[PDB]
Amino acid sequence: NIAVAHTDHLSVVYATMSNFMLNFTNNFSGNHATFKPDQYVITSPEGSYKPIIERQGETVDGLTIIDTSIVWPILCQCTYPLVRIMEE
Amino acid sequence: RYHESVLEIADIFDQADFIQTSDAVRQLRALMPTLSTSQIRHAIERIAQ
Amino acid sequence: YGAAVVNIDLNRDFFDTATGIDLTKGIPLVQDLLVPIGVTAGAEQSAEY
Repeated sequence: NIAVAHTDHLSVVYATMSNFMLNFTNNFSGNHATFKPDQYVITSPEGSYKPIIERQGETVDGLTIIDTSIVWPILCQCTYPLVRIMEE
Repeated sequence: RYHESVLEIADIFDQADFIQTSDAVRQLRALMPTLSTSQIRHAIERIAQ
Repeated sequence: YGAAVVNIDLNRDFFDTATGIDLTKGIPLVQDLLVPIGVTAGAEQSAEY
């Protein structure tokens, strides 16, 4: 029932957000088997070393931890513009 | 060097009571918009109505 | 005498408004049976054919 909404609409939204100016990193090559993020650090001979990606654990921003169960509301209690019958 | 394209089952199979494949039904399909299962369901509900 | 043009139409008397068909335009036109999604309003009409 919802598949046409994800493929035929949400995917285009991904395609555009894919080009927004501040989405600067490459996140995933589409290959779980091989992909690793490119890893840069600011660093100086004077001893500074700041990794851009680092694993400090759960943080106040509320973005460090993922609840995968978000899939369930998406597959069930969520309507879409493409389902349903018209909607601009 | 290739061309990806859609292959309708009607363009493979042609068993008589299984897959309707009259050229009529074919061109009638050619007239149709892309469809979701919900669209098809809505059509069925409309004929029912 | 004085008939301008004689056409062969679908019979409105058989294909009545009870069928949900509308033959006034020269073609059958059933509203809200098949209808595309994701199109601006008024883009549905060709599907009515």
